[PDB]
Amino acid sequence: VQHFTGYIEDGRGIFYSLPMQNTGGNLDPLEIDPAVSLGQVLEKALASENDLISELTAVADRIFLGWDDDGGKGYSASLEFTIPRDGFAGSTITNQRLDKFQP
Amino acid sequence: TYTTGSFQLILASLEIKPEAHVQELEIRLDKDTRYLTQHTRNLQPGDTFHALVEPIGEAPLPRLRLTDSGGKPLAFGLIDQPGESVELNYTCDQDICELVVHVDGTDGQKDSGEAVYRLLVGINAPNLRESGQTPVGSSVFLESDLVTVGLAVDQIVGVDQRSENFSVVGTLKLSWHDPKLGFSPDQCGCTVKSFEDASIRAVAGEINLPLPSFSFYNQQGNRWSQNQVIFVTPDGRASYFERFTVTLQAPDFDFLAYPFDRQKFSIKVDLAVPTNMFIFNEIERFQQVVGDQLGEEEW
Amino acid sequence: SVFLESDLVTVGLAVDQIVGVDQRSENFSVVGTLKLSWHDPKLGFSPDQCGCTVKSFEDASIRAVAGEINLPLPSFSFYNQQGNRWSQNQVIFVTPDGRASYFERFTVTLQAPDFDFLAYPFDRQKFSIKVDLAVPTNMFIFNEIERFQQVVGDQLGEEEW
Repeated sequence: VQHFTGYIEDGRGIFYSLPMQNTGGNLDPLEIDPAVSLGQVLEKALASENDLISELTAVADRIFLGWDDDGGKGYSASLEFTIPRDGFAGSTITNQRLDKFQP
Repeated sequence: TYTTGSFQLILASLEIKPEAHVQELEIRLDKDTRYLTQHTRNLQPGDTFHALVEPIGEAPLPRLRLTDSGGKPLAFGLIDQPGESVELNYTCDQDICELVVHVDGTDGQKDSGEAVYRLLVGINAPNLRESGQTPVGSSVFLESDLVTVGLAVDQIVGVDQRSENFSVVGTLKLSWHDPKLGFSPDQCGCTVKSFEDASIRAVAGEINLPLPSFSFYNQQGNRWSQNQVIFVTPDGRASYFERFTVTLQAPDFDFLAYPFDRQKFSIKVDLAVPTNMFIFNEIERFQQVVGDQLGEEEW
Repeated sequence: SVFLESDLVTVGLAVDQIVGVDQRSENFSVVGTLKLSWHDPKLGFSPDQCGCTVKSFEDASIRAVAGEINLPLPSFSFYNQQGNRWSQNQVIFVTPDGRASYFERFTVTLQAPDFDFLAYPFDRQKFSIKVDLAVPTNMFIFNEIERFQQVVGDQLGEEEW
């Protein structure tokens, strides 16, 4: 088995070499890093109606074939995973406050 | 009486549809309340949740949302094609998932006055509106526990007019019904479980379940408690009894008209838990409040 | 920033009433409320496990919760306190985003070594309530003052002071 420790200051993104729970913090975990995409999805989420659920499958889907969003210990199940042909943790826009929805 | 509890056995199915039931709520949006949230039940997997708020006296159209226990989004709100009212639907995928419905006028922050909205929330019911048999089903929201409180004053021990406080001795009784405190009398072999010489906070700590811990709001120093007891019955009925000598700080002593002044001795007991958990429902007159004393009295 | 920055804590003090003044031992007893608010993400948590948006500590001072969490916290002390302070409604709220708040309602007897009763009864006194952070400046600093409620407060009836 292979286990790698992971921690990011802001969850911006760290790739893994291909030749799960959280130890602490409020992090909700899930080849080019989309930098400005954080900004566009941040501004789009604010002042939006009937879309906050939708932007995930709308824009963040183009990291496909690796969509294994944990979102908490509710899953608690490993994935064997499949490779079709021979060959970014965290940063999932969520909410924590209860008195005001601030993504 | 019938009994309730959690057991183990050393699945099948029920009819063809799970029990469906809906309720209503009149939510008031005012200057001091521009946001509201309401919690729900476990919602066993496969259950569907429907929500719909409409405005009665106006058309402010407050936005709706549906999140989990921790506030992670689960469902957003889309306005229907016909004018007014909103519709929200969500089907869960995991067992024992709590849902919190949010109503907020985040965009409508303009203040004019109080407004009333009718919110229809149902579980397992695909009904477009309330239709019929609304109160026959169970409540879908998590309801705050009801506790009855009674206070009696045996005597006014003293009044300190310079530091503006007064020492009073009396008795306090609390009574609620939390079935999670229940037990099967087969094991213990008795009909009552007793906790002695321990406050509600201590027994809550050593049981690890929420309890209606309280506090004398204006208490000075350590309250002297005796006969402190908690009785729990298998049916979930719990009672707390205490005989207290307490020195309460009174910041509303007005001795300008002495000795013709008339004072108000206020004994405030504040629940230490939020309103969404426990609320003082009614007042128990288990014995006379002022009480009878032999001989005259300063006050 | 490349340097380790001291944590920022906002502090607010309000005085409900002046319980008493002892002019011979030069002290005064005051009751009020103290609020602290900082943002330490190391206190954060994932609401998935606990299933709630707030973590609560009750009836325990900041030193005690720091001891039972083993992370630095802005423990304080009333500098001129005499005897044991009477604290109630003592609570600490922590949010997943790292926001932490401390609330306390205190009756405290503070020693006042600057009482000048030479002009009695025309003397005017300065009741100084000093709250010192028990941690060094490089760890926590009082950044700003929260006016969550009026400082002096309103009382019914007259008053000695």
